[PDB]
This record gives sequence, structure tokens and C-alpha cells, in this order.
Amino acid sequence: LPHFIEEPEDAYIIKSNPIALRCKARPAMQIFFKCNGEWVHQNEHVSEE
Amino acid sequence: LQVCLPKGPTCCSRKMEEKYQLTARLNMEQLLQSASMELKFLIIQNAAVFQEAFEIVVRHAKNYTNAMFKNNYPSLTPQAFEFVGEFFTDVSLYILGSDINVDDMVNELFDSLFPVIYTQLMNPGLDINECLRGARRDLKVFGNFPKLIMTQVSKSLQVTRIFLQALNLGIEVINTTDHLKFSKDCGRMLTRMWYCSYCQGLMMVKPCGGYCNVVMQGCMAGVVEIDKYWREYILSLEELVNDMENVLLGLFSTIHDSIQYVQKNAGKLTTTIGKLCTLSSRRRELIQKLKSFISFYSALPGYICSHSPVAENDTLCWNGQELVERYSQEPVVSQIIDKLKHINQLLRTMS
Ligand SMILES: *[C@@H]1O[C@H](CO)[C@@H](O)[C@H](O)[C@H]1NC(C)=O
Ligand SMILES: *[C@@H]1O[C@H](CO)[C@@H](O)[C@H](O)[C@H]1NC(C)=O
Repeated sequence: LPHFIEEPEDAYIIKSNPIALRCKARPAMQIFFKCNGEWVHQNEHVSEE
Repeated sequence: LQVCLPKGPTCCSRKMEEKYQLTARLNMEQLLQSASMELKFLIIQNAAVFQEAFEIVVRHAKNYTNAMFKNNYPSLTPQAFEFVGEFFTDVSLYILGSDINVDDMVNELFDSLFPVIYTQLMNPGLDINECLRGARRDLKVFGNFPKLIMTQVSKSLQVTRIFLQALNLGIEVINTTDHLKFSKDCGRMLTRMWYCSYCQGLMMVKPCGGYCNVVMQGCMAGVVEIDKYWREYILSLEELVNDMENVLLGLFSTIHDSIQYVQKNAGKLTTTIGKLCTLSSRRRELIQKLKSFISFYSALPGYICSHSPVAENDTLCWNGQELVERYSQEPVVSQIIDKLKHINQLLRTMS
């Protein structure tokens, strides 16, 4: 099963500066975000192999 | 027995009498609920609607000012986004009754706006920032725009906040109405009027209309006194309605003109600083439907007697202790009165 190396940490927005959320796991082929119950659009995700 | 006056034999004991008393309490509460439900729902609806409408107006004004900054002053973003969000958040908070000072809102807004103007529009090229914040107020760089904005938004936000508070207090008093507990003697009189006829073995006998009138006038003694204050509350609200949206929408025009006014003296400002450092339709319809309830506390005993089984003919009816052929004839209330007095004084002094 996939083991998370870099689990997302609760971010805080300061002075309207958008802070992105990090996610790193191995072994992983597809990683998606489920923000507030629903899936996040494919365009918002930025994958690194 | 202690409630049903025993003329002779009786079919009920003390326990059945306590049962009749509890059922009388429940029936009276249900009747008051049925009388107050429509007005309660109306005021709850309007409170929710106006709160949502005001939040929509605040959001619209917020990103209108955001769009005007983004289109006309792209060099001031994203700091402009931050202090505009802060200002409109504080505006929404003051609208929702929080302890917020309008003059302090405008002053913090302009103290945040001036340094980015100086660093990105007048002198393109951080730790001396507080000195610039001071120069905002010590040199009066924005002229008379800040006092104008202060008065314009303070008037509208204060009247809107008082309007929402008045709506909530109306909700509170109408919801207290159907929960009013009455005296023991009033309860015993209700038990005698509604159920003690069954203790005597009568099946379909209804109480006399005049007996219901005297019983209800004895019970609703303090409640009818609320009628004058409720009428004055309705009239003061109608006076107050006859706006927050226009001010919050013209805010961006005023801020843009203030920025131009500041830029018109950059020549000397940079040198001296370097040296020194359907809503109206909804209110109208609400007022028109609310005026139809100005006699709510005066027609309430009439409602209770007309919506209960009564012998309006006063012939072969129950007078409370026998079957006759012809009838012969505060603390919580004080709190409601005090709250009404307060809200009425506020509505009077506003408009
Ligand atoms: C995230 O935002 C930064 C700037 O805020 C930008 O450079 C980057 O391309 C953005 N990525 C996505 C996926 O939006
Ligand atoms: C209104 O907010 C949206 C949110 O994404 C933004 O795209 C838009 O540019 C804003 N309006 C302006 C500044 O014209």
C-alpha cells in the first residue's frame, strides 16, 4: 500500500498570500486531493515524478 | 376537590383534576402558538432574508473595490486585496452587532493604503513603514476624504445594525408570547371553563362566551398592556424605513478619487517625506404585512375565546360550576415592556 512521506500540514493564509499544500507518497502512481468531501479538479494538481 | 366547585356528586377525583389542569395548560399553549405562529414565521423569514441580502451587498461592494484596484492600480495589489478584505470583514462584523468603531475602520484602511502608494506609485524603490503611516495622519495627505467616508458609512451601518436588532427583538417577544406561564388561579379558571363540566357528567356542554371573556381578561391582564408598546414599535419601524447598499457601492469611486487627490501633490509629498523619514421593496412589503398585526396583543383574548369550543349564544352553557340557561356575569410581561421601550427609544432617536 502507499506510505505517505510528506503528509499535508494545516496551512494558514496570511495577508491574502495563497499557500499551496504539499503531498508526497511512495509507492504512488496517482495522488489526488479531497478538499471538504469532494475531489479537486485535475488542473489544480501539480504532480512530480 | 380544589378546582371544580362541587355542586353535588362528581365523576372525577383529585388526580383526574390535576390531569385536566395539565391538559388545560397544554391547550392554552397550543392556542397561543397557533395565534403567534404566522407573525413569528414572518419576522424570522424577514430577519434571515435581510441578513443574507446585506451580506450579498457587502460581498458585491468588496470585490467591486477589489476589481477597481486590480484594473486601475495593479501596482498596489495584493496588499490592496488584504486591507480591503480586512475593512469589509470589519464592516460585516459591525453589521452583525460586534463592538467595532467605524472611524477606526477608515483610519486603519488609509494607514494601510498610504505606504504602498508611496512605495509603488510615487517612489518605486519597508522598515520605515510606520513613519509613512504617521505621515498619512500628520500631513492629512487624503484631504477630507476620510471624514466624508467615516460619516457616510457610519450613518448607514448604524441604521442597518439597529434594524437587524429590532427584527431580532420582535422575534424574541413573539416567541416569549406562546411560552407565557400564568398564575395558579388563571389555570384553575381555565380548568373550570374547559373540563370541569365533564366531572359533573356532561358530554357536549360548552362554556359561555361571556364567561370565556371574563376568564381571559382576568388571565391576559398584563398581556393586553403590551399593545401600546407593540403599536409604537410597529410605528417607529415604519418611520425608520421611510441606505447601506448605495454607500458601500460608491466606496470604490470615493477611494479612487482620494488616491488621485493624493497623487496630485506627489512633487512636494515625496520631498517632505524623504526629509522627515428589491431591498427597499422587501422592507416596504414587510412593513405593509407587519401593519396588519398592530392589534395582535389586543385581539389575542378574542382569538383564544373564538378558537375554543364556546357557547357564543350564552344559552345552555357552562359558567364554571353549573349548567345555566343564561350567563349572569407580570415579571416576564414587564421584561417584554422594558425591551419594547428600549427599542422604541432607539427607533425614535434614529429617524
Ligand atoms: C501556485 O501559485 C504560484 C504563485 O502564487 C504559481 O507560480 C504556481 O504556478 C501556482 N500553481 C498552480 C497549480 O496554481
Ligand atoms: C472577483 O473574484 C474572483 C474570484 O476568483 C476574481 O477572479 C475576480 O477577478 C474578482 N473581480 C475583479 C477584481 O474583477
